[PDB]
Amino acid sequence: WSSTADPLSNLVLTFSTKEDAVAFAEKNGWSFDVEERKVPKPKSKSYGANFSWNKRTRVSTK
Amino acid sequence: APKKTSFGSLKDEDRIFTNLYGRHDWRLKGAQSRGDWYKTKEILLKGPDWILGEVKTSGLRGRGGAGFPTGLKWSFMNKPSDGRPKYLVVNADEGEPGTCKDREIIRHDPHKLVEGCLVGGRAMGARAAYIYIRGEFYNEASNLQVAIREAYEAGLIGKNACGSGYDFDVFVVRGAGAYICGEETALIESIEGKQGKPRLKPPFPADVGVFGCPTTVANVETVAVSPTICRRGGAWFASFGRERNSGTKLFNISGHVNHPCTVEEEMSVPLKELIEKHAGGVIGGWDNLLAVIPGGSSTPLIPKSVCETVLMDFDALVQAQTGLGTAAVIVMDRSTDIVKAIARLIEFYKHESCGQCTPCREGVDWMNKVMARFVKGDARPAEIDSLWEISKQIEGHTICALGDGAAWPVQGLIRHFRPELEERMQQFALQHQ
Amino acid sequence: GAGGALFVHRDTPENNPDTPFDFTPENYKRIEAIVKNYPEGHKAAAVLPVLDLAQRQNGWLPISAMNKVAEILQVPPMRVYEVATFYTMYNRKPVGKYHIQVCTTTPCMLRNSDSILEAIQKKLGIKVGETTPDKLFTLIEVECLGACVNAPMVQINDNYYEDLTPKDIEEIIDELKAGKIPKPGPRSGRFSCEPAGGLTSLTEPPKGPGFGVQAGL
Ligand SMILES: NC(=O)C1=CN([C@@H]2O[C@H](COP(=O)(O)OP(=O)(O)OC[C@H]3O[C@@H](n4cnc5c(N)ncnc54)[C@H](O)[C@@H]3O)[C@@H](O)[C@H]2O)C=CC1
Ligand SMILES: Cc1cc2nc3c(=O)[nH]c(=O)nc-3n(C[C@H](O)[C@H](O)[C@H](O)COP(=O)(O)O)c2cc1C
Ligand code: SF4
Ligand code: FES
Repeated sequence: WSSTADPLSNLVLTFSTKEDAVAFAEKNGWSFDVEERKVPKPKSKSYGANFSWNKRTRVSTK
Repeated sequence: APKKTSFGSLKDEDRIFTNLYGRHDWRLKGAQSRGDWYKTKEILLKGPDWILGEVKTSGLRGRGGAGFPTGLKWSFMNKPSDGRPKYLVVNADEGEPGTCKDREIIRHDPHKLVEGCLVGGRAMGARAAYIYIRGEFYNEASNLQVAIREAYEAGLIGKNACGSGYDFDVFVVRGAGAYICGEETALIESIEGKQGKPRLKPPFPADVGVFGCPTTVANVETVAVSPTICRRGGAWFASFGRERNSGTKLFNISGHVNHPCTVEEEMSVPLKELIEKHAGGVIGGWDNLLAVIPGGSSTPLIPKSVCETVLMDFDALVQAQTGLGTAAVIVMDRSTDIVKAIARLIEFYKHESCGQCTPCREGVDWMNKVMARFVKGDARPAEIDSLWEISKQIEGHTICALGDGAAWPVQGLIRHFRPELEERMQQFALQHQ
Repeated sequence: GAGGALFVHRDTPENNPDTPFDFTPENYKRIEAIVKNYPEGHKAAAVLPVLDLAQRQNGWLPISAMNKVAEILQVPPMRVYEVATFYTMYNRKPVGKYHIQVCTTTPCMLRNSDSILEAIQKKLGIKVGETTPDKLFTLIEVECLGACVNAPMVQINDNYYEDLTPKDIEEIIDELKAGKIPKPGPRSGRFSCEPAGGLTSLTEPPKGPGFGVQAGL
């Protein structure tokens, strides 16, 4: 079996905002690394572009 | 006096398709003699606005089956040029079971279609006309090409097309056995060398069509009448049929009739008069009639109770819960298996789905299996309502209107012939237990 | 019922990428004429006709024919494979010299299309998917051919034969076997889409050029 000696190997905490997480870690005395939230960028979609008269976007199949 | 009430007796002086039977020469010399290619230059010189107005005044509705008003639809390409060429596509697929009007127009009056292409392209500002014809219509396509050749030689199309100053080309592209390619967007895709799979709308073809250019898709019958409407006027064309149901119409009467045929008739003719006059009535008498599909397989069937008093136009048949469709009357007498006919239509639709979208691709095959079990009686009554709901899920949830045409005949059969289904199930249970 | 034809390709000694296929020079002239119709930069639009042209020279479409069309039009071969498997008029297997297609849809079935199908089967000794051992005939059933008024009807190598009874289709088969070609059209003294007797309309002479023209034109 898989053995461990780490008592915190399973602990996961959930926070509303990064500030709450940072405050919790600071008051508990843990060194922390924060990563900014990554969101998908807004993309311009257009169905008609699939059938461009002169553009490269035209689909070869559908 | 205006507002006629008894439509359905018009003489040959008011029929557009005078060579419907092909008795007369189908060649250009014959076309000209009948009244074709007359004052084309004058019509072209009147301009697109004048041409568009004539279509609008006539009230002409699309003869391909949907009945969308033709003038408004054609006016969608009246925009100024944006650098892209403009095209007119003629829908000559004619895949609807029970329908043979476009075949006759193509084989026996091709110059009417060529002139209609020229006038429609002038109205839309189009550059050339692509005529997408059924692949199985080899001889019809060859006659069409001969007609286009003799029109090119006589200077009726091509460069300047007339003493007009307008350049117009007419191309014939043949399909390869696909009923779905009758749909306008699927037709456009098949012209561009792809599978005949319909597009989503928007965009509409007037914005992004064939080769990505503004396009207008029109039914063969819709285009052929275009020059006769221009010459005689929209007011004359309108003087036939009820309000919002103007003009004449080709009807294909087939099935259990004494003389199956095709005939031009006024729009709002009653169904009974049309069947008993031109088709020779139902074999076994009018009281032998069981059901009628008034507009090709895509329309729900109606029983004899409705058939005796319904008019053959868009709004009248909509009020009868069926629809005019392609004006392809299929008659079934009291001697046929009404469930088997609908099952065969559902099998046709299962074999004709393109498979692109989920509701059609899965549910039409599902409905085919259910209907094949219904024919034998394998099912239970609780499935009939179930089948109804399956159709409802399919209808209005698909890209293409083939799903509607698959779900409507089943709804018609269930709406009007449920007791036959239930007694078939009871019989199968009785001799099987 | 189910289609029966497979939509995968497995190489065979008679159908592999090295099966000999090439267009005739006349077919190359026809290909150039077909290509010219479409707008420049949209050459693919010729996949549908040119593929058909290949089948009109070879009889069917071997995988090498699809590869040749794809290379000639500079289209990826999978696009030509899609086109070939989508459309039902393309023959991805060899067929007989005469391809009999009988319509069995509802308007055509209501006028006793099964009688025609059984007559063909008993005349040829083959079923609705098979090819005669002489490799002359192949019988299949098809959906609506657009000749419903003339039902029951049959389509043979671009010729419609309509208003058929068992005897007419049997004698058409006899005429096709003995090395003759039969005249297409109705087989009941109709030769049109007209009513079978009487000609209810279009009896009067057609009007002349300009008869109904409106004022100011
Ligand atoms: N001739 C034949 O053999 C066959 C005929 N049909 C008929 O096709 C009918 C349904 O087909 P659909 O194409 O779905 O009709 P549809 O309801 O989608 O519209 C028909 C025409 O009006 C145009 N249109 C509609 N709304 C528009 C808008 N807001 N803007 C611009 N253009 C617009 C469409 O582009 C199309 O050209 C059926 O009723 C059927 O009877 C079906 C199969 C075969
Ligand atoms: C599955 C399907 C098949 C169709 N087949 C045809 C056809 O063969 N011929 C035709 O004129 N219209 C056909 N239509 C309807 C076309 O959308 C119609 O022709 C197009 O909208 C322009 O027709 P119109 O001139 O009557 O307005 C079909 C529609 C669907 C959904
Ligand atoms: S409804 Fe049927 S034919 Fe139309 S796009 Fe969907 S799957 Fe294809
Ligand atoms: S149903 Fe047979 S040709 Fe139409």
